[PDB]
Amino acid sequence: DPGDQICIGYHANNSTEQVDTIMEKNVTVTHAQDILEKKHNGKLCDLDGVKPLILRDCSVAGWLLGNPMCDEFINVPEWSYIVEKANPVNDLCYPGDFNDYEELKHLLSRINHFEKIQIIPKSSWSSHEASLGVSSACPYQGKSSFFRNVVWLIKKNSTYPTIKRSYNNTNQEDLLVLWGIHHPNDAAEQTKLYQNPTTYISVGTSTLNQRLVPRIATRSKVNGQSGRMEFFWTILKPNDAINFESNGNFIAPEYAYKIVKKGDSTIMKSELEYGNCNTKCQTPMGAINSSMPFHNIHPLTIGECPKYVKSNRLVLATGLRNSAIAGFIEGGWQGMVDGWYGYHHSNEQGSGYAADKESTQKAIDGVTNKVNSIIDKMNTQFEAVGREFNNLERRIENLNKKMEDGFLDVWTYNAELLVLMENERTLDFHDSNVKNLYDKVRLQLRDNAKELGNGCFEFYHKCDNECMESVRNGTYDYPQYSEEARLKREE
Amino acid sequence: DPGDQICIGYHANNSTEQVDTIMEKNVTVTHAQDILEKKHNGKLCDLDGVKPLILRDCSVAGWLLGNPMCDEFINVPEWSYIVEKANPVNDLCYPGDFNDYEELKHLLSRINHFEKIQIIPKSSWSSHEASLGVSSACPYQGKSSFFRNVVWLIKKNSTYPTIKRSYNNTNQEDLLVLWGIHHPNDAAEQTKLYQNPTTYISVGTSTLNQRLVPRIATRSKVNGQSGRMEFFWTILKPNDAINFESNGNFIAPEYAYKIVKKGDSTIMKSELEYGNCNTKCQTPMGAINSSMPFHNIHPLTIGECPKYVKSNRLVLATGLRNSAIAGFIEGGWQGMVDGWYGYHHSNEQGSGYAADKESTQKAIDGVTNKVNSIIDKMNTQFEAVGREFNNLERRIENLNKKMEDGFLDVWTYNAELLVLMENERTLDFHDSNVKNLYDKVRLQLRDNAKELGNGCFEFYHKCDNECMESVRNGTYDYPQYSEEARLKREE
Amino acid sequence: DPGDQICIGYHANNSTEQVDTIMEKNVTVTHAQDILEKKHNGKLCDLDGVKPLILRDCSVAGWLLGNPMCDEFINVPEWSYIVEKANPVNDLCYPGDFNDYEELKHLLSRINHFEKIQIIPKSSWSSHEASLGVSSACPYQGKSSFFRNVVWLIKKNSTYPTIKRSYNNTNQEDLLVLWGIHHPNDAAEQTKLYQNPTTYISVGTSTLNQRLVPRIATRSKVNGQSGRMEFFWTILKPNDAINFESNGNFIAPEYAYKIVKKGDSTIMKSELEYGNCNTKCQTPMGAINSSMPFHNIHPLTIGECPKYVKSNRLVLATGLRNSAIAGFIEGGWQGMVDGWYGYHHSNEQGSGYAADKESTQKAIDGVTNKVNSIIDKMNTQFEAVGREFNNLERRIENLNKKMEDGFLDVWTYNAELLVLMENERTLDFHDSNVKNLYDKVRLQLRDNAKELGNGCFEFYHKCDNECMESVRNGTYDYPQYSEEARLKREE
Ligand SMILES: *[C@@H]1O[C@H](CO)[C@@H](O)[C@H](O)[C@H]1NC(C)=O
Ligand SMILES: *[C@@H]1O[C@H](CO)[C@@H](O)[C@H](O)[C@H]1NC(C)=O
Ligand SMILES: *[C@@H]1O[C@H](CO)[C@@H](O)[C@H](O)[C@H]1NC(C)=O
Ligand SMILES: *[C@@H]1O[C@H](CO)[C@@H](O)[C@H](O)[C@H]1NC(C)=O
Ligand SMILES: *[C@@H]1O[C@H](CO)[C@@H](O)[C@H](O)[C@H]1NC(C)=O
Ligand SMILES: *[C@@H]1O[C@H](CO)[C@@H](O)[C@H](O)[C@H]1NC(C)=O
Ligand SMILES: *[C@@H]1O[C@H](CO)[C@@H](O)[C@H](O)[C@H]1NC(C)=O
Ligand SMILES: *[C@@H]1O[C@H](CO)[C@@H](O)[C@H](O)[C@H]1NC(C)=O
Ligand SMILES: *[C@@H]1O[C@H](CO)[C@@H](O)[C@H](O)[C@H]1NC(C)=O
Ligand SMILES: *[C@@H]1O[C@H](CO)[C@@H](O)[C@H](O)[C@H]1NC(C)=O
Ligand SMILES: *[C@@H]1O[C@H](CO)[C@@H](O)[C@H](O)[C@H]1NC(C)=O
Ligand SMILES: *[C@@H]1O[C@H](CO)[C@@H](O)[C@H](O)[C@H]1NC(C)=O
Repeated sequence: DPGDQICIGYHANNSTEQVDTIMEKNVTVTHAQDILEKKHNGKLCDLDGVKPLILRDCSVAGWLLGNPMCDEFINVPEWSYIVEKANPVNDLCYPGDFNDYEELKHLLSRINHFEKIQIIPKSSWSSHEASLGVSSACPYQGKSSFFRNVVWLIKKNSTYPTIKRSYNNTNQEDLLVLWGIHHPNDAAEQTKLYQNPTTYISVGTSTLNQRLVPRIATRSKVNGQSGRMEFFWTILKPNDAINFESNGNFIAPEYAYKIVKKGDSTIMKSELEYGNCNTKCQTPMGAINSSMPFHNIHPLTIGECPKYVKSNRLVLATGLRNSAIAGFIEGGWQGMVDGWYGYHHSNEQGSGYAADKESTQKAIDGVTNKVNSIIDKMNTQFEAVGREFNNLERRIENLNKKMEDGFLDVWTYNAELLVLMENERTLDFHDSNVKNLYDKVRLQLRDNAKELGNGCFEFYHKCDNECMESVRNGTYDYPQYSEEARLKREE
Repeated sequence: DPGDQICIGYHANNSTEQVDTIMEKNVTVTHAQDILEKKHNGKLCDLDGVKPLILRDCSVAGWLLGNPMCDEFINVPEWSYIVEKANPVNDLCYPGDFNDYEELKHLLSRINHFEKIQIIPKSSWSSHEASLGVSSACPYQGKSSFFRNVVWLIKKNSTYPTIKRSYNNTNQEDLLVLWGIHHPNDAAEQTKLYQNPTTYISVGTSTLNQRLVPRIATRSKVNGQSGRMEFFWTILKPNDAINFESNGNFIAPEYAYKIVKKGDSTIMKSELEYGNCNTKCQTPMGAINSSMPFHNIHPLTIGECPKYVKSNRLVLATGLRNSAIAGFIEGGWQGMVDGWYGYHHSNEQGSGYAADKESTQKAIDGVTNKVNSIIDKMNTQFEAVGREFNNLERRIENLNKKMEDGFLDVWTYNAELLVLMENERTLDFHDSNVKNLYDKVRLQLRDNAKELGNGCFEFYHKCDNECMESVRNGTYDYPQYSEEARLKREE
Repeated sequence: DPGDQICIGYHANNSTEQVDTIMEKNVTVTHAQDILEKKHNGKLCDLDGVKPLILRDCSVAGWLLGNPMCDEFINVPEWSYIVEKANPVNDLCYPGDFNDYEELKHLLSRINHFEKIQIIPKSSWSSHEASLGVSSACPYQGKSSFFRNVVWLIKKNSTYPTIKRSYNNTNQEDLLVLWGIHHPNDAAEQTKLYQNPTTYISVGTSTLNQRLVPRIATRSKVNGQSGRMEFFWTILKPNDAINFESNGNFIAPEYAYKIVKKGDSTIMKSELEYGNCNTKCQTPMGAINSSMPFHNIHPLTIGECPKYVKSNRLVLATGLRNSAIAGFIEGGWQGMVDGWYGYHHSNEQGSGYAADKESTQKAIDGVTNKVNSIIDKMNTQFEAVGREFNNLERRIENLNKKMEDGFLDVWTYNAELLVLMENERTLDFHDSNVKNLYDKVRLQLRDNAKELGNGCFEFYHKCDNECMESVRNGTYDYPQYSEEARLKREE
């Protein structure tokens, strides 16, 4: 009247943080953690402390050849990836074509060193016209102009002598060389420009064995030209020579480019400001500090990235299902201000709540380890995802799309079920921990106390604060009170 | 002599439905659900309410150029995918080659609008022979003939004047234009047919800059021709002009094709009847109503499909392990005609079975949610899987095969283990639910009853139907009978 | 004073074998099993009982054409894959190019039958010079030489008559035919060698329609040649003829190759000895007997292989957490010399340990089934992983790398978490089994014994070895001792 009591119970709090499990939707819970990165900084950033190459209104081709309307950032000796607009305004001012363009974009996507040099001075053309090679398709300061890196040679007097030019690459570094051929409209234009009616450009390195011949066709005007310029490139290894021979129609190099290539990346289509941030993962919509193993921002990423996932929320339960003084069977304790599982006693020294420190540590550690494993086991490689295929490579683009879409489906399904399965396992761990604590006590006390049915025991003897601590420590000397218990029990 | 009794037990039934778990093979179970679609309708069907294009004995090339033996469905203004036989009977009647054929098949795989028009009337050839261009390789009504969409121009009198033809595309829609070059056997045939010994075809759009030249070689007869016809195509954007100029050997357009292209699909190899069904997933062996997240019919699918899996059966447990009156420890109850877990009482008002409605709902809901999650979380995108690569693209075909085979291995393993893991979890949930119900009762009754060891309690007091309901409701007033219990207990 | 006793306990042993679980790192455990193959034999081996093709210092091209410095294993009628060194010493002695080389390597990667034959005897050149076609780029026995499979025809007297040669393929098997064109330095060399200033090679099968024309350019010396040899191949189906016609610059066939092609494989880069072993999985670093479902040796494998994984250890728990006479609550029993779970009794016939045979079998079977499922459910297809793309196919190489790196990330993550999740499930199974055994006994004995709190019961009656066996059998007749128990209990 009335006997000393110890109850087993668990933490509860004012949290409304919800969670899904394989078996129940929308379960309220004590603490939760999202494993899905949703947040970008909305800017293009260095990658591993190397600037991008931003081409505001130029294309790579425009940029390389010197489209004279390309008002771009000129000096920039190294980059990690390239940013083009979707359809750049300024491409090939004079209509034509860039042979193996997509392969050259991919090669220029990440460069360790890039330095333009002069290989063939515009001044060394003694027996041809350097400065007439000019068009109203390629306007500069209101006047007609041309690509600035490459010389459109015309006949001088009424003569176009055969050209012979070797350049030997005496630099330490691979040289990227560009040249072109002019495809004129008719045999009139051919002779008007080059005198010789039948022409060729021949180019040879140790690798290259090229003989180009102009093609006449009747073609629709583009930038008011029916002519076409067709451009070619090669990489001149650092002790080789390139050898040009031409009768006519030659768009000769002035400027080449020293390159040092140390692994690839890609070209990103984006409308964003550089931001002076560093990052290890860049997106068309912005960069990411990628601690989380999943993101849902954009598929077309460059760097060490979280796996892209079609998903709004990946939330793991970390805490508990959230809902004398009665114990566990009836609900959680707001009063358990600290600890996850534990006790409420009441004796002659008075009542209160105590944490089971030992079984609360085991569980915080377990849940923490569960969360870190799901995060830390994620293998994170460098990748560069772009669209590097032209309108005659659609079969290969469709191969790429099945692969991307394939991996998106695997990660999205697996992450979704991983969260649902481990949430069901986390809430059952908490149940299993509370019930093991009931049984820890039940098995110490045996007949020295009676199970009240609600999570509590009423003692058959006096249990002061020091006896209570021995129950919580698992050091309860049952023989020391079996005598006193037996007397109150029999009655 | 003898006391009132309540037992805890679970449903059992005549089911032989088996299931595998990570730990036990072939476990009999109360109800099961297959998550593996195995059933097709054996027919080719519309896709998203758009007909396929069935080419019974033609190839796409045959079909486009007008191989005159191609007896096909002529009118058909739009399609979602194409069906060819494996090796069609009718291809190129006159032997030769179709430039960039596989890219053109992929472009024509799904078309929003397709309308043949005449761009160059067969009648407009005033200074050349339209109607002699004919061969016994391309037989029609027993007589020698040719491709019907394209004109094989021969010299008139003994003259082949230079051809100049612009067509301007004044339609609203992109035009697909086809032309050809004849590669003859020798300089005799060349002049016999075209007079001029040295010829060219030149074709120019705003895009295209082509000059074809016939090639002589000594070639093996095919359909009794040693000649070769080589065909070319382009897409004429809706305000551009195409410009032909030819000396000879020109296979000119008569008919072109208006196309509107809204995303791609592929070409399916199949021997099946159209069936007037609609579907969202088509297979070479038949269509699928794809509610299930996995199928095992065929890899080469077009649509939103279940993931293809190498597997006979993916069966999830939904029910229970299947095997006074004794309770749970001894087996299941055929008498539990309704509900999964519950009770059998016997008192002075008589005996019977009662469901634990509350804990049976929780579990049906849980299992239902488990099954729906495993199904609903499956991300389902449109994909079109074909073999779009020729016998010089084998490296790219092998890239495609590693990717397909790679995803088949991931899904097949993951689905197999997902079923085994969640089956072990489902059967342990049912164990855990029954035992929690034993403990619900055990904890209400305490010493007012004795555990019989077999799943049952014998009461130490009179428990009529209304007391029993309070045990099942969890509203058992123990103080109301501790007195009467204590008297029968002490004795 | 003192009463008969039965305790429930579990196996323990001197094991230090550790294991990780989703929730605890470094858990000591009774027995463990690695599922990660780490061990290769360090040798190149037959694949499915078919030898590889080892090219010690040759390239495939060198090998095919007969680079006379290629001292290789000559006779070898069939192979399963090819081994080249990274950069072979001996390639094209005379500098040039092999058209569609990578596609030909992939076609020759696995051959069912390969037999060189003579199609055009070196002796049949009556009106040209067979034996002058020779260079100091292609040295043999100190003297100048050439490719041995192919004849460099020079003019005889000062004449190079037009060549006409059909070969008809009267063998049962596809023929691989090789020829070349010489691209000379200038019109002097052209006429010095071939007399005719303007030349062509024309080649025609039922498939092929080729006209090659030599290209002059000024080119850097390679092996002291500025000339270039460019080689071409085709497959002559078994009743077709190939037809050569040449004016000059013709590198004619002597030897062709009978091939029978039955599915593909790839070219492996490795520095290893053949070893006369058979295997079903080959690695650049050595072969594997692939019973395990995961390996971490090398990505570039050929055969039925374990999935490649970035991982040091995949270790599954199979045994138990490893740590009167007290039962389970206090730790494991070294004395439980045999069985996983069971009993220690002590009565008047004396004390000892007994296995619960029934519940130990269930569990060994369960764990064995868990391990076999994780291994046996692994779908294992043939694949051949190589690097089959040249320095202008980098976009397709980058597609391949994302796919490989993609699958490495999926398998590595999934295997890691599968081990951690199933380890946590295995240790909780063992807990759940021991506690069910405590409850098996507790529920048989009821009040005929008292729970000592530590895993033990003290009996309220005499329990000889035969009573004890009935407790372990689950056949304990409680009515047979309730009388004797009640007397000792009341007191
Ligand atoms: C879960 O919660 C949200 C409210 O935040 C609600 O839209 C949804 O309907 C709830 N229930 C289920 C079963 O999804
Ligand atoms: C071109 O150069 C000069 C005149 O400025 C003259 O000597 C030369 O012969 C001219 N050639 C012709 C063919 O008109
Ligand atoms: C085609 O016709 C239209 C309208 O008559 C004209 O504006 C257009 O420029 C023509 N296209 C070409 C390139 O001639
Ligand atoms: C547990 O509690 C008792 C009572 O306060 C105390 O004497 C003892 O130090 C504790 N035992 C252990 C092992 O912590
Ligand atoms: C499972 O059941 C089938 C009979 O339907 C049988 O073939 C098989 O051998 C059984 N047992 C095992 C271990 O697979
Ligand atoms: C071809 O056309 C007519 C005869 O039908 C004649 O006027 C013309 O000159 C003929 N040409 C030749 C070169 O025979
Ligand atoms: C090759 O020889 C066979 C048998 O003599 C002959 O039937 C076949 O047509 C020949 N092939 C060609 C295309 O000449
Ligand atoms: C449970 O059972 C008792 C006895 O029939 C009944 O009076 C009461 O309405 C029920 N209580 C609840 C909360 O359903
Ligand atoms: C696990 O064990 C190894 C010693 O073999 C040690 O390096 C490591 O630090 C241990 N602990 C953890 C938390 O990884
Ligand atoms: C080459 O062959 C013989 C001399 O050996 C001679 O009959 C023939 O005319 C020679 N030709 C020329 C053009 O010198
Ligand atoms: C380029 O110049 C270097 C050094 O003067 C020389 O050794 C080298 O051979 C030259 N290259 C060629 C192919 O001429
Ligand atoms: C179990 O043990 C008892 C006592 O030894 C023995 O009589 C009986 O044969 C056993 N019962 C069964 C079903 O094995």
